[PDB]
Amino acid sequence: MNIMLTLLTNVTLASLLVLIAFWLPQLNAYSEKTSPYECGFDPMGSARLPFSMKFFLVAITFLLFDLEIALLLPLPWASQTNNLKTMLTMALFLLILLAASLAYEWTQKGLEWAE
Amino acid sequence: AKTLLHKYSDIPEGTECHRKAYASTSIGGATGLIVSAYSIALKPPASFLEGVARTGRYTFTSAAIGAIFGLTSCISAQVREKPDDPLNYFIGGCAGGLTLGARTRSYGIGAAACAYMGLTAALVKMGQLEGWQVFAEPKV
Amino acid sequence: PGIVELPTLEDLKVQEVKVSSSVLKAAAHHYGAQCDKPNKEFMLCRWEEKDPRRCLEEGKLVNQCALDFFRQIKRHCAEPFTEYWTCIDYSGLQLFRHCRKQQAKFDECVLDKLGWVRPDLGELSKVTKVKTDRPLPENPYHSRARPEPNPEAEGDLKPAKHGSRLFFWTM
Amino acid sequence: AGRIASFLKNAWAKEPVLVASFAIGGLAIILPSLSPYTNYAIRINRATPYNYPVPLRDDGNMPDVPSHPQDPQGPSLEWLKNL
Amino acid sequence: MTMMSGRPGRVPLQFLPNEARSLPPPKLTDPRLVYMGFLGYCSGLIDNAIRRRPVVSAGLHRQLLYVTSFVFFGYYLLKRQDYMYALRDHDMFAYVKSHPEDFPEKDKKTYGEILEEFHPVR
Amino acid sequence: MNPIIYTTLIMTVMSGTMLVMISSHWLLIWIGFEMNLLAMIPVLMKNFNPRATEAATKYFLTQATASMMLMMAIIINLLYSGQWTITKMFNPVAMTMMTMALAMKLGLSPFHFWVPEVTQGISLQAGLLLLTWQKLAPLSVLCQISQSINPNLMLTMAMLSILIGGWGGLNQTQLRKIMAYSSIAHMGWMTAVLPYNTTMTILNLLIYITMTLAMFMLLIHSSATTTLSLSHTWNKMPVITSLMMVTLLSMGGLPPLSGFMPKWMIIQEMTKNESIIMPTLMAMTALLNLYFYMRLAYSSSLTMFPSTNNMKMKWQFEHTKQMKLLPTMIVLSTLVLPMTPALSSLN
Amino acid sequence: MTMYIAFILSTIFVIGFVGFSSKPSPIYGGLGLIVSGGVGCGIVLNFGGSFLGLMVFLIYLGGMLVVFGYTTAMATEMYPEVWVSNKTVFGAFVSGLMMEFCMVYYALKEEEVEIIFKFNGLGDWVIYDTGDSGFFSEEAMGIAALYSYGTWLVIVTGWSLLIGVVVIMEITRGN
Amino acid sequence: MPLVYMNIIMAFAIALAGLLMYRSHLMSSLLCLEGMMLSLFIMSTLIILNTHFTLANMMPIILLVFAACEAALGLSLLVMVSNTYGTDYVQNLNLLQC
Amino acid sequence: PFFDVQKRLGLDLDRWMTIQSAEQPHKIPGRCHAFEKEWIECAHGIGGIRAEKECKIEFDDFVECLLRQKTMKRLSAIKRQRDKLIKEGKYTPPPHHLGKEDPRP
Ligand SMILES: CCCCCCCCCCCCCCCCCC(=O)OC[C@H](COP(=O)([O-])OCC(O)COP(=O)([O-])OC[C@@H](COC(=O)CCCCCCCCCCCCCCCCC)OC(=O)CCCCCCCCCCCCCCCCC)OC(=O)CCCCCCCCCCCCCCCCC
Ligand SMILES: CCCCCCCCCCCCCCCCCC(=O)OC[C@H](COP(=O)([O-])OCC(O)COP(=O)([O-])OC[C@@H](COC(=O)CCCCCCCCCCCCCCCCC)OC(=O)CCCCCCCCCCCCCCCCC)OC(=O)CCCCCCCCCCCCCCCCC
Ligand SMILES: CCCCCCCCCCCCCCCCC[C@@H](O)O[C@H](CO[C@H](O)CCCCCCCCCCCCCCC)COP(=O)(O)OCC[N+](C)(C)C
Ligand SMILES: CCCCCCCC/C=C\CCCCCCCC(=O)O[C@H](COC(=O)CCCCCCC/C=C/CCCCCCCC)COP(=O)(O)OCCN
Repeated sequence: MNIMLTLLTNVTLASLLVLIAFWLPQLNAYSEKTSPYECGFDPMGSARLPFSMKFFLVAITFLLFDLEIALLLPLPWASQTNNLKTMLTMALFLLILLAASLAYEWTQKGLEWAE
Repeated sequence: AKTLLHKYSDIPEGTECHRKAYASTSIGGATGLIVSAYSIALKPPASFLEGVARTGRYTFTSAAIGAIFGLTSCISAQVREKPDDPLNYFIGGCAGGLTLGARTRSYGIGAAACAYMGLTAALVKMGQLEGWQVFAEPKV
Repeated sequence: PGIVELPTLEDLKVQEVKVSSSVLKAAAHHYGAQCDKPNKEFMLCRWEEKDPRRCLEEGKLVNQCALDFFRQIKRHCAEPFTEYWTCIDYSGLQLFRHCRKQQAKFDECVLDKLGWVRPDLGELSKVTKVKTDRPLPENPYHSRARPEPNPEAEGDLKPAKHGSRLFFWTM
Repeated sequence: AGRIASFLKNAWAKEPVLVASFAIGGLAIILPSLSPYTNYAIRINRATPYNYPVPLRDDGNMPDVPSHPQDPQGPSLEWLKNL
Repeated sequence: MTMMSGRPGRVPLQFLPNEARSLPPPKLTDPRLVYMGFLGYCSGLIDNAIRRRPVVSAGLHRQLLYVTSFVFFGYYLLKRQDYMYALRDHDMFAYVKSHPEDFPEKDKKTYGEILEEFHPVR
Repeated sequence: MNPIIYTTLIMTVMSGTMLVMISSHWLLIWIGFEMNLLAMIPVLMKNFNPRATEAATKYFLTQATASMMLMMAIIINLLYSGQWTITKMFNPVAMTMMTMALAMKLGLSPFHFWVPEVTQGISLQAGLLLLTWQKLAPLSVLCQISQSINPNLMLTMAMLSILIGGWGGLNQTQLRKIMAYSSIAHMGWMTAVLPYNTTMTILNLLIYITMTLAMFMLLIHSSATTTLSLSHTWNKMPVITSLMMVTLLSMGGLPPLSGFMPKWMIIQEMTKNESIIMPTLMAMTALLNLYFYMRLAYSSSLTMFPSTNNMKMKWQFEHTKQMKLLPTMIVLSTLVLPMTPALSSLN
Repeated sequence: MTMYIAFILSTIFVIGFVGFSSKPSPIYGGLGLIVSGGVGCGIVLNFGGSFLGLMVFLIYLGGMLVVFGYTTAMATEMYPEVWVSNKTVFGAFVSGLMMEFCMVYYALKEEEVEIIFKFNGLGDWVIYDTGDSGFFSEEAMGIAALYSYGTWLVIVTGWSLLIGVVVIMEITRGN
Repeated sequence: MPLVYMNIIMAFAIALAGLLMYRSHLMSSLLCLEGMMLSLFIMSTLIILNTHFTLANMMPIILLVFAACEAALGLSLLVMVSNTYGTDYVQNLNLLQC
Repeated sequence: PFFDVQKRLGLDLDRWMTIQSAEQPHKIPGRCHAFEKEWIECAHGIGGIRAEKECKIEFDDFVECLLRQKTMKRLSAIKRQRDKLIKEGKYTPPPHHLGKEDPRP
């Protein structure tokens, strides 16, 4: 209930700053002024055209390595168990396969960006 | 639902022909709506109103078939004083087949539907009389 | 399905222990040393009966033992104890460690006036034995009768008469 | 013996990060099985009383169960204070 | 839909319980074993024909191994099948015995006292 | 694809199926399906081309939808009983959702659309795998929860599968689509008997897998994927076309061939449960499968189609690779009817 | 009854689902799914699931960042669609909104079996348990048990993650 | 049942419907698949917390793991489709028929 | 279909997680532990067909603990009657139900 009040206060302050920024100063908007910036000149194509991603394979791999973090975050609590040999074996096993998947993609040129 | 089939079959055979005709028309309309849904899904009708027209065509044909069948069979049963007789269902099914043929405007479709629909309806009546099971329970 | 029986509000009355959690925490070790017997009786009752309605008298004995303990403390040295639990109470986590001088004074006080020895590390968490006159409850789950099993397999295995008997096969 | 020597030499010269990583990983894997304190950690975890110790009904045949916490029977945490 | 999977005291993956040994094993000239050997022989011949080798002559060690493998597996298949039929009959008889009120013995009539309907053929 | 990677992926597919088959917990069964699909997508694209990409994409979409539905059914079942064990479903709605999810995984009608397209889009080896090994897991799950399932929905989907398999197979000239429609009809047969006797389901599955393995291996041996390309095999390998002719008749279900045994066993079991009508429909409809098998046998073995001049060069070369189990598969696909009472060992 | 906070949160959850299911531009679909993930974090937090809520929020933030990159890379069109730039997207959005409205009305003013079963409402607080014990979080204990009880689960998930890396490398190879 | 449970099941139904009815982009369907997973996570978590099944607190994490694998798998296929056609449209993949 | 490798080898690959009454960490119990214990012990070894009829009482109690449908119905009935009798002024709520109780420890 305190965190909800905090979030509400912060969003309200930011929104009021935007409101002031838009309603206090004088506004003189014309087409030349509101046009897209490309350093002196008119853009050739649209900025909504497909923009190639050369690290597309590291982006997919990030999705799988980010879930390794969800499996490793309970580790401070897992350390409190009685069968520490099973916990340590399992935790070590998990990080070893994470290192092996990194070694696989590295040696197969999966970390190099497309050319 | 099969609650529609019960609202059809809860009415006795040669009694209240208007109610039985209404029930059979409802069954036919449901069937035609399902048919038109699958038809629109698998072969798009190129515009909204043409899909509406195809739906109306299919549903009206199916409901007309159901109406004619139920009306004819109930009336034939009550006039002949012969309930529990597959001939009434045969007459109704053949009338429904003639309805479908007049709808598609095809003499061959008319005759073929007369025959096959009548035989199917007579078989359904025989199964109701004898206790035949389509989806039998696992008895053993 | 049957009416639930509840004690009347009269049988639920007791002389309450109306001291706060800091006082309880400051006294906890000696309180567990001194009032062990009725507390253990009550917990054994509670965990064998699985019904709070069956252990009210043990709970009232628990209350009276706590009140006698605190009356002894009040009668022999309230001031060292008050110092100690005020120190404990200042802390937002109520940590024993930030109050060792006050705890030492309170401990010397009870050791000299009453002969109370603070339990050592690991003793209050022992599983102990309790001698009781309360009969061991027979069906604390109020179980029904279990259904009878299926009879069993028995006898010698003889080859099936006339083999498999599939349509035309003779074996 | 001399193949792996020059191999680790070239690795330390070209990829010291991977060398240190494999050393630290291998140590983390093998050292816990040679330690006399791993059992101490298991025992420390077992000595932490998270839930209430439910007492046992005395039947006159329990010579090794205490009847009061300060009685001498039961487990001892003395080894822990001196640790 | 699963009649014998849940039977009591059944080991998960035996293929041949110990109780099966109270049953007579199939003879080695059992016609079903001979048919399994014939299946192995046909497999050997088709093997020769596919690899464009002489059909009846090419690999005699190979054909012998085909026949032997088929006979070997078929022996144990027959043992398990006969054992399962013995289980079925055992259970059926025990169930009939323990539920006599479901399988009553009614007095049977001679045909002299049963009135049968006559239908002339004409 | 590196051979070691291909072996690892085949082993992961098989281990996912085995996880589905050995598990007692619904979550582990779901994990088995997930692992199977994960390893199976690359096997479809092993030979890269746009058609293989499209086939793998349609496959992934269908199977992942089925997976979500399966998980939702498990969660509803847990909500109405704190149970994770796979026995009999507690909630009727959860059972409907589960049945539809497994039908989508199997490709039963009306969820049959994916099977012909994906089968046509991949190679003959991947098609072999897709149509034999990919059926074990959902069928085993269905066998476990058989008492719980509603007969009306199951039998509806099974009869639809038989009808649609026959009708769709009638129109094909590509051999992979013929095999796919054959598979759809066979699945209909397997699932029609499931609420009555799971042993008949297992027997049907074993015989179907044997015949399908034989057919796919014969199609690989004579590297043909169309009807006209298979019409040449007589002028290079006549034994292959004769064996294919007999295997085709066994698939049709004609006696005294093995293919007739599953149909015969299923009809008999159904009659015991007072169900005369469903079986009469099923057999009369399998007549369609027999028709297009007979058409393929006409074009491939019983008559001789014209050939090409370059076939003379092929006359001079033996097959580089030989299939070890092809001979055994043909014999088990054709000559096993006298061994029918051995089905008791399956229960 | 009390403040019906979780009811408002679950309604906003459904609204975000309608937002991204209407199938508009992916930039706005990912926005809708982020909003849904955040309010689902809140829903779970209100029941005692702090770790699980925060975890699903973190995971979906990472996933939607990857999806934004892929949308600019392969999902772009000269005029990306919003919920009001298209009759089809707007119609799906409105139909989902008032379908949720009809479900909620029919459920809270009388007691109907929609599809599975029925419900009267009362607010979520009624089904709580009033349990009084512990120096720990039971959620944290059950999740930590993955390393002592759930050895088999750890094995199968680690294998699947390694195989997933190998698989994406195989799929995106080309040739 | 509780109002909250009804809302989560509705979210699953809406996402399932979204997946089923395709538009032009594949990425939108992939998003719908993710949405279904999100609703399954929430539903299972609510059921598990409510009944205090302690050991089942780990299954939503496993659910997320597999969901990530599925998401990764989906994006790979999209990369290959886009490389073939220069567009992630569903209509392009019509080479194979029934 | 189901090859019980666990039972043959005595492994416990996933049986530790199938039910709510089975060995939780720190002995934390399930909310419906006793009801489930009872339903499991009532139906053990008698097979699925007999268990559904002969253990329906235990299972109905278990489901009531799980979903609490009858409890919410009874509470709703009581509160509706309270609302109705209060609107007409026939019934007056006690002080300890309006916020003026004498709280006890
Ligand atoms: C737990 C499991 C439960 C799961 C299920 C739960 C689902 C709940 C969630 C629903 C909430 C909404 C969520 C958002 C979904 C996303 C929608 C989307 O993305 O659309 C993409 C999709 C394609 O996007 P696009 O490519 O960008 O647009 C291209 C143009 O649309 C097309 O280009 P075009 O103009 O060139 O094409 C011509 C035009 C032509 O369109 C047409 O031809 C349709 C015209 C037929 C009118 C129907 C006749 C009216 C009377 C029937 C009433 C029945 C009772 C009457 C009784 C007797 C009457 C006296 O369009 C089409 O051909 C496409 C066909 C689409 C038709 C709608 C699909 C529904 C199934 C097909 C049935 C067809 C109607 C047969 C009747 C069936 C029974 C009603 O958009 C659409 O196709 C329609 C707009 C979507 C808005 C409405 C969707 C809501 C319906 C969902 C299911 C309804 C509830 C299910 C059961 C409820 C009971 C529990
Ligand atoms: C196993 C051993 C051997 C057995 C196997 C061999 C025998 C079996 C099959 C042999 C042939 C039977 C096949 C039936 C005919 C199929 C029709 C057809 O193909 O349509 C496609 C064909 C394609 O046409 P389309 O492309 O759509 O349009 C262009 C048309 O050509 C343009 O046409 P249009 O514009 O020039 O005129 C068409 C129009 C007008 O047609 C005309 O222009 C000329 C008039 C022809 C009608 C004749 C009526 C006057 C004479 C009838 C005499 C009484 C009947 C016998 C009773 C004897 C009493 C002792 O047609 C009508 O609307 C006729 C209205 C109703 C009259 C006929 C219906 C009554 C049915 C009979 C019930 C009998 C119950 C049993 C009695 C119990 C005592 C034994 O349609 C036709 O062209 C044929 C039109 C004539 C059909 C009616 C004649 C049928 C004669 C009796 C049939 C009943 C036998 C089956 C028994 C099973 C019933 C459950
Ligand atoms: C076309 C003919 C079909 C050919 C089939 C393939 C034959 C070769 C396969 C290799 C044979 C070895 C398989 C079994 C060896 C040991 C494993 C054994 O322990 O399995 C037992 C089971 O034994 C096997 O199931 C028997 C396999 C025998 C298959 C052949 C029967 C074919 C039917 C009639 C056609 C005649 C075929 C002729 C042979 C070539 C486990 O019992 P259980 O775990 O409790 O049951 C699991 C299934 N449940 C629970 C659902 C019931
Ligand atoms: C048993 C321990 C396991 C657990 C610890 C490890 C956990 C995490 C560490 C491993 C992460 C994955 C490593 C992936 C290896 C990639 C190898 C590679 O291909 O990179 C080489 C670089 O590395 C190599 O040279 C290949 C392997 C050479 C040896 C690397 C270390 C091997 C082990 C060395 C130490 C042995 C053990 C420690 C003993 C210490 C001495 C007491 C190429 O570099 P590029 O980036 O492509 O350069 C581009 C511009 N030219």
